[PDB]
Formats: sequence, structure tokens, C-alpha cells
Amino acid sequence: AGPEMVRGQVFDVGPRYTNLSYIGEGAYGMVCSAYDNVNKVRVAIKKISPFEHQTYCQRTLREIKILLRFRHENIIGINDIIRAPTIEQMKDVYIVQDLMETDLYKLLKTQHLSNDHICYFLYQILRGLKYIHSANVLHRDLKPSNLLLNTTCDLKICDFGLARVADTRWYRAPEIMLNSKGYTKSIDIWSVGCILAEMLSNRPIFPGKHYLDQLNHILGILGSPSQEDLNCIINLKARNYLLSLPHKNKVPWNRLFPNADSKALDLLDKMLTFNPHKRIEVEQALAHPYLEQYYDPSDEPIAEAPFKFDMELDDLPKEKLKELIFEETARFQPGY
Ligand SMILES: Cn1nccc1Nc1nccc(-c2ccn([C@H](CO)c3ccc(Cl)c(F)c3)c(=O)c2)n1
Repeated sequence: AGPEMVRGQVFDVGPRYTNLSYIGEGAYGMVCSAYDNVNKVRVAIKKISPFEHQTYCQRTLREIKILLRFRHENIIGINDIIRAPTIEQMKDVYIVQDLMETDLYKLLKTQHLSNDHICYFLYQILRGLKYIHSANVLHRDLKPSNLLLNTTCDLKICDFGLARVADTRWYRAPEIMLNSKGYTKSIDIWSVGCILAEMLSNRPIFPGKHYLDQLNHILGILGSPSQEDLNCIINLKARNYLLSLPHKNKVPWNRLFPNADSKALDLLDKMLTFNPHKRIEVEQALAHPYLEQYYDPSDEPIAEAPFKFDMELDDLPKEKLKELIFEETARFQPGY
């Protein structure tokens, strides 16, 4: 027969995985669904081709190590990994995962959510995030397309390529745009607030077309930052820009979302706080009155131990990273 092919991309995952169907693609990979002839279900398969770039190698290794370590209902797992039998021949890595029927990006393009579903999705996002943060990990790229949903409204967070151990513009915290890397766990909470806003209105709350436009969108709702807000390490260009702007008035949340649950808007206000030091943390968010019908501290697992990378990944040449990826994936090879 041959390896199957999808949109030009070779998908060399047979014979176990067949009947491929395109799901989507990114800068250095493609995601398809496939039929698994061992477990007799359809699965997701992400083809990644990262080896020409140190950055892409980092992401690939980080996602693999983190997802194989993590164990939580609201976090996607890895069931299988396919790659070449020799490192010389390995140009692609195929990561096999439970197939989810859709993502929140797609869902919000087509469906108006009930307040009860918004509440339940938010709960699951934060429940998963509680586990991530308890492992001392930052996800750093939370957004609707990284929130997977199955047929019965189960939610799983995916794509941990940008994850980092502590110590997409539209969903990026202010600190990110103010700092050349100077931020914390709170950046994830900002992203979740953006996602909550988007679930309330079916449109991105801060859809900036570029960096400056993103800052202007944020201040367009929060208003000009205070002195306290600007009492931090900030990029000089960004600080000067902000100081050059006209005054902007704060827009009350109930004016932007006139039909939203008042409790939902109270939580939204605490997540979309400019100053990350005054921004609500994940446990406090779970305990917020908006989530009272789902909050269950007896059933919200945390990680057994903090997550730790054994090597300074940023320092490693991409060739060493490829060797680590070969090693991490060896356990899925026959005869291991
Ligand atoms: C049917 N459908 N529609 C949307 C999602 C799904 N189902 C599904 N099921 C399991 C896993 C995944 C899935 C998707 C996207 N991603 C990231 C999203 O950022 C991703 C990284 C790299 C590249 Cl190249 C990519 F295209 C997507 C995952 O990691 C994992 N999706």
C-alpha cells in the first residue's frame, strides 16, 4: 500500500493507525485523527518535525516529558509515540493521544453556551490548572484552541510545548508585554480570564492586531494603569509608550457583558487584574462563589511531587536535544 498521506504531509504511522482524517496544523506539525486497530477506537496523532530548530526541539521534549509525567482527568495524556528506528533517520515524531471531538475555539465559533456550561468548563480548566500549578509548572499558552472537549463536555488542557518550571498575543498577560521575560503562574490566570470573557460573548475580549494594539485593547477596558500598576520592572519602550497615551477610562464589566451572571463577572474582574500581584490565584478562583455548584476540594487532585527538568534545556544544542528526544521515546519501541 504505502504510508498514508494527508495534505502533502507524509503520515507514516501504519499499520496500527489508519483511516487518517485532518484536524489541523501549525508551524512545524500537523494533527490528524486515525483508527487504532489494536484498541479499536479513533485516536489523535500529532506529527511534529522540530529538529532544525533548537526552540522546536525544546518544546517537543518538554511536552513529552511533562505529559508522560502528569496524570489528571483535565490534562491530555500520551498513549504512544512513533519515530524512526535510528536517530539518523528520525525527522518526525508522532505523538498519539485520546481523540477529543472538538476544541473550545471551534465550539465558540458555532455555539452559544449556557451559563451552566460556561461555569462547568471554567471549573474544569481551573481544576486542571490547579494540578499544573501544584507541580510548579506554568502552561504559558492557554487559549481556546488548547482546550479540548469530548462529546459529553469533558475538558482537557493540551499542548504543553511552552510549559516551564517556576522559579498568542490575545491571551497574553500584561506582564508579558511589559517584561522581556519577567513573570509568574499568574500569567496563566490572565489567560483563563480571557477565555472566560470569550465564553461569555463568543468573541475575544482583547483581539489586538499587534503588540501596541494589544496594550491599547487592554487599557481600553481596564483603563489607564495606576502608579502601583507601573511599580514593576517594565520595558522602557513600553513604559514610555504608556506614559505617552491619553487617559483611558475603566469600562465596568457589566457594561461589556450586560447579560452575564454577576458572580461570573466578579471572578472575571479578579482574573483580569493588571497587577499580577493582585490577581486571583487558582485555588481562590476554584473557591469563588461562581463555581460553588462544582467546587469539590475533596476531588481536585494535586501533583505528587514538583516537576523538575534534569538538564538546562535552554543551553542544549538542538543535536543534543534530538538525542534526548530519541531516548525519551525509546520506551514505545518494540523490543525495548
Ligand atoms: C477533533 N479535534 N478538533 C480540535 C481538536 C480535536 N481533537 C484533538 N484530540 C486530541 C488532541 C488534539 C490536539 C489538538 C491540537 N494540539 C495543539 C494545539 O495547539 C497542536 C500542536 C501542534 C500542532 Cl502542529 C497543531 F496543529 C496543534 C494538540 O496538542 C492536541 N486534538
